[PDB]
Formats: sequence, C-alpha cells, structure tokens
Amino acid sequence: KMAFTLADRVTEEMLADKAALVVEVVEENYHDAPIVGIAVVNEHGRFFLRPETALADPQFVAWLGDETKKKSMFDSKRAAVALKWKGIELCGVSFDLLLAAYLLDPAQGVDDVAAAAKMKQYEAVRPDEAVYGKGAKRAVPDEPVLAEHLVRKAAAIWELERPFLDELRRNEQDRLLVELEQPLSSILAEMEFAGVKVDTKRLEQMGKELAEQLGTVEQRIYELAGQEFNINSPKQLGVILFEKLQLPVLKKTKTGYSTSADVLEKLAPYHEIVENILHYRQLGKLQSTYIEGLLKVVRPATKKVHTIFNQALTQTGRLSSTEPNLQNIPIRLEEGRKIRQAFVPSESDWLIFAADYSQIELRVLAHIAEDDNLMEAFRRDLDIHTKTAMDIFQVSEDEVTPNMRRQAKAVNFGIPYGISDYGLAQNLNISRKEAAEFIERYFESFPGVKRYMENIVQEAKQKGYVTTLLHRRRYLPDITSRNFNVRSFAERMAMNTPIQGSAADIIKKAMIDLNARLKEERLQAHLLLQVHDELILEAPKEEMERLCRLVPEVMEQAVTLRVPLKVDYHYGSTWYDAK
DNA sequence: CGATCACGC
DNA sequence: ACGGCGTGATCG
Ligand SMILES: Nc1ccn([C@H]2C[C@H](O)[C@@H](COP(=O)(O)OP(=O)(O)OP(=O)(O)O)O2)c(=O)n1
Ligand SMILES: Nc1ccn([C@H]2C[C@H](O)[C@@H](COP(=O)(O)OP(=O)(O)OP(=O)(O)O)O2)c(=O)n1
Ligand SMILES: OC[C@H]1O[C@@](CO)(O[C@H]2O[C@H](CO)[C@@H](O)[C@H](O)[C@H]2O)[C@@H](O)[C@@H]1O
Ligand SMILES: [Mg+2]
Repeated sequence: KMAFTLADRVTEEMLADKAALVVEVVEENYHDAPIVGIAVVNEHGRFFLRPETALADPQFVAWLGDETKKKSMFDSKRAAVALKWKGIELCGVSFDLLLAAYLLDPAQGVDDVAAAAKMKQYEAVRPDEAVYGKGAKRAVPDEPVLAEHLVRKAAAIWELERPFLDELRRNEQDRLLVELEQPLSSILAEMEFAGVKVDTKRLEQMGKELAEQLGTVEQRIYELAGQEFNINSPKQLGVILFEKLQLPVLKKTKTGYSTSADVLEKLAPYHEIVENILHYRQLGKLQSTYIEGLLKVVRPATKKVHTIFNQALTQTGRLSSTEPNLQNIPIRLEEGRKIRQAFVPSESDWLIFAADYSQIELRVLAHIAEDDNLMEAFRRDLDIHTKTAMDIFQVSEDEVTPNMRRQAKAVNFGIPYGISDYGLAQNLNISRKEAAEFIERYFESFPGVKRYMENIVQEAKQKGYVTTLLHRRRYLPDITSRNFNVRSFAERMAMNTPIQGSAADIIKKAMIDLNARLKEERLQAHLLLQVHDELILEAPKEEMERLCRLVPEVMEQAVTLRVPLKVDYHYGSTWYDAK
C-alpha cells in the first residue's frame, strides 16, 4: 500500500524545490495530446492533481516554469512537449529516468517506469500496459486507479534517482547524462514542437504526376510479363521472374527467391523487365512513403509536420525519427530528391540552412585506431576514397575512374565493420578473388585499422562491452559464443559501435553548444532537424552570413580529435536548394 | 507479426 | 552464414 493525497486544489507544500513529477500523456504520439493526470512526490508527501485544476493554477504553472525548482521525471521530453501544446513551459528537470536507464543499458529497451524500476529490483509500480491495456484495449482507467498509478510512478522516480546516479557515476557516465543527454532532450523538445513547414500543394502535384507514371510503368510491366500480378508482392514477382520467365535464381532467402535491388541489377543481362521493376519500386516508394505518408501527418492549418526524435532507442546512441521519419528524405536520385523542395521555411523571408560533417565516422576511426596512414590523409584533407582506390587498384591518382572511386567507397565504409570478400563481391558485382585482394591491400595500407578490429573485439570479450568517446556503452554478451554466426555478429557490433556511437556523441554535443551560441547572440536561427551527421536549421535571410561562420565552427570544435573535423554547409529557399 | 524491400546516415 | 544503425509500406 502507498498513502497519497488525491488533491482538489494546489497547495504550497506541493511546490517544494525538489520533487518527482509525472505529467501523464497516454497517447503514444504526444503532440497535441491530452494530459490525463499529474503526480507530485516530494519531502512533504505524495499528491495526485487533475490536469484541469493544476494547469489552470497560477502558482503551479509558475512552479513548473521555475528552473530553480528541480524535478525528477521519466521522459521529460514527452511532458515538456505536451505542455508546449497547452502553452505551458517546463523548466528545472535535473534527472530523467528514461535517459538514465538508456545510458546504463540500451539493450533493455526501457520504455516505462516499471522497466527502469526492474533494473534496481524496485517492484512497487505497475507497467504502463498493465494499467492502460495493450493495443485495442488502450484506455485511461477510473480516476482512483489512474491516480495511484501516477503517484506510484512519481514515487519510483523519487526512490530510484540516487541508485541510478550512483551506478552511472560508477560507470563514468553521470556527466554523459547530466551534461549531454539531458540538455539535448530540451533542445529536441523545441525542435519537435516548432516542426517543419511543408508545401503540401507541391507534394499533391508530385503525387498526381507519380500516379500517372506508376500506371504507365505497371501496364508496361504486365506487358513484358505477359501476365497481371501484384508487383509489390516479392512472392508474386518471384513466380513471374523465376518460374514464368525462367530467369536464373541468384539468391534464395530463408523464405524463397530474392527480388532485391542487387539481384534485379544482376539480372539485367537476362531480361529488360528488371529495369522496369526497379523503376516501379522507386516511384512506388516516393508515392506511398514521401507523398501519401507525409501528407497524412501534416497539420492542415499550419502545414507543419512534427516528428518525434526518439532519444532512447538505438543501440549505438544515435537518435531515430518517427511519424514522420525526417531522417530518410530522399537525396541520391534526382526524382526523389525533389521531395525536398516541399520542405520550406516557416516564415516569409526565412531560409533553410544545412551543415554536414564530412566522413565523421572515418575520422573517428582514424582517431581511435591511430593508423598513421589514415590520420595523415585527414590531417592533409586528401580524398580518402581516391586514396583507397589508388591503393586497392594499385594505380596513380589520375588513373582512378569514377567507378573505381565508388568501389573504394564501399571498401572504406565496409571493411572496418567486418565486410567479407563475399559481401564486397556481391555488393559491387565484382570478382570475389578481386574483392579479397581489395581487402588484403586495404589492410597492408591501413594496418592500424586491422589492429583496431583485433583489439576492440578482444576488449569486448574481456570486458563484456564496448565504449564510445564520451563513455556511452553497449554490452555484447553474445561475443564469446561458440557459434560462428552469433559470435561473428557480436564481433562486427564491437567493431562498429565505438565508431558510429562516438560520431553520435560528437554531433549531440555540437547541438548543445550551438543552441547556447544562438541564444547567446539572440539570433532567430533555430534547429529543425538532425540527420545523424548533419544539422538542418531555418533563419531569417539576414542571419545567413553569421550562420556560415558560426554553425561550421561550433560543429568542428565540439570535440578535439587526433584529426580535424570538417563541416560543409549550404543554404537556400528550400531544403532542396540548400545544396 | 516477422520478413522483404526501399529510403537515409 | 558471409559491413553497421535506423523507419515504414507492404505482404502473406
Ligand atoms: N564522471 C564522468 C566522467 C566522464 N564522463 C564522460 C562524459 C565526458 O564528456 C567524457 C570525457 O571524459 P573525461 O574524463 O576526459 O572528461 P572531460 O574531457 O569532459 O573533462 P576534461 O576534458 O575537462 O578533463 O566522459 C561521464 O559521463 N561521467
Ligand atoms: N552504404 C553506405 C553509405 C553511406 N554510409 C555513411 C558513411 C558516409 O560518410 C555517410 C554519407 O554517405 P556519402 O555516400 O555521402 O559518403 P561520402 O560523403 O564519404 O562520399 P562522397 O565523398 O562521394 O560524398 O553515410 C554508410 O555507412 N554506408
Ligand atoms: O516519447 C518518446 C519515448 O516514449 C517511448 C516509450 O517510453 O516510446 C513511445 O513513444 C514513441 C514516440 O511516439 C513511439 O515511437 C513508441 O512506439 C512509443 O512506445 C520511448 O521509446 C521514447 O523514447
Ligand atoms: Mg558524401
């Protein structure tokens, strides 16, 4: 049992200068979502407040907004954004249990207070699905049941703060929480709430044109197949290609015949249809995902989309982006790239500004592996893909063709993360003997990288985990497994996580540094998006010459490595034009 | 619901 | 079995 006051009014003792606070949003997507209840636990007791009451009370709202009144929460970004949608500011969050749990072990997939609690054998709180129900049974329960749940969550946060901080400190991860992840949560909240403005007319025009083209390509595909079928069914397509047209079966998966883009390209010498199928799939993706899917989530009266950056999901410390995902907007092909013309500034006479790290992962690799040859390339800003091409093809610089550089690109990206001769040969559609030579030559050229791959795997085996530059960890209990497949996957994770995760660390610290400076010089410029190794902003056009100086320097000096960090930048009237 | 396929880093 | 991390449309 747990005593608590189900309050009908806000009182002075509820406004202490340290509390656990719960501002409950039950909708998975919290943008413009109902707040269903509020709990406060502090030195003076435990309290449930109806939102209708607390959020209309001047003293409570002032307390929420006072940075000197410290709050411990779980997913303070959820609450801060839901409050923003109700026009209320939340300040003074000093501890976020979700971010603490994520840092202690991202593999646990902690997604509610109960799951965090279990890490410390705290059982005096129910799981959120046990109270609200799963999927179609999802509902806010009767007030006494809700109140007790919210109070129990607040009480768990209250008790768990110290145990979590003690373990983070033990791990030398406490500053990762308090100086990096928690300040970032604030910054992301602002990004999600501001949203990104979309030219829906343009998307609607594109959609109309795509539907025409889809129809044309579809009938042409039925013509060359001599049958009608569901092209979006890999199974039905496989029957057509490998049974009706008797094309060679190049790859069989655990389920059937592969019709992947790689396979279809390799089939091009056998039938023209595969080019049409590839074209259909590319148009089809644009339509369903980046036209239909985008327009479904745009808010019609403001024309904004409000993504959610999940800060506590990826195993390497990257962010993810959902509903809509704004981290996979097309760029590689010109047709898809045009989607970016529909991403526009939120005010007139504002511009989109985009800045990206040049090969952050390879630079981080150079730093961590301490390979002399790789480090010198970045110190001297030589094209690393051309350099590798020269080494693996054994030619001079002028003899490197664009196709050779593309092969070298896959070599540079793949080898340090454990690509084999088979994977390289399959990806590049080249001789497996030649792929194996590529690998031998790469390692004889960057021997520090070979030593890194050996050393980090051995460290993972000995410690049970790998670490990034700013002390993020990933545990790899699979790494000393007898079984080749299980062990091998773990070994490749040991090679990759310190590099991808350190890159994540660097850009997160860059975001925090940047917001400080923008707030410092009182510039209207603000962040809209992060795309793993790039930051996207909007600002009044007058602010562009400043941003060209400020943004790249802040990003490049976020950390100091054994090699320089390099940032490119562009701006224009749309995201497309910021090229 | 887990796989397949396409998009990004 | 045979580079890493994601989201999501779509299928059977
Ligand atoms: N108690 C600690 C110590 C370190 N770190 C992480 C976050 C730091 O940003 C990173 C850097 O490690 P250092 O021990 O080198 O600390 P700093 O470099 O931040 O301090 P300084 O460089 O001023 O010595 O390690 C942490 O999370 N918690
Ligand atoms: N198959 C891929 C493609 C890309 N990336 C990562 C590494 C790259 O640094 C980053 C950006 O991709 P680019 O193709 O732009 O890589 P570069 O900028 O190095 O190539 P280029 O010099 O041709 O722009 O995404 C990856 O890991 N695997
Ligand atoms: O609010 C983000 C935060 O909530 C969690 C659950 O604690 O995820 C929920 O919210 C996400 C954003 O809407 C959804 O994508 C997800 O499906 C839902 O469980 C955390 O995972 C996340 O960090
Ligand atoms: Mg590039």
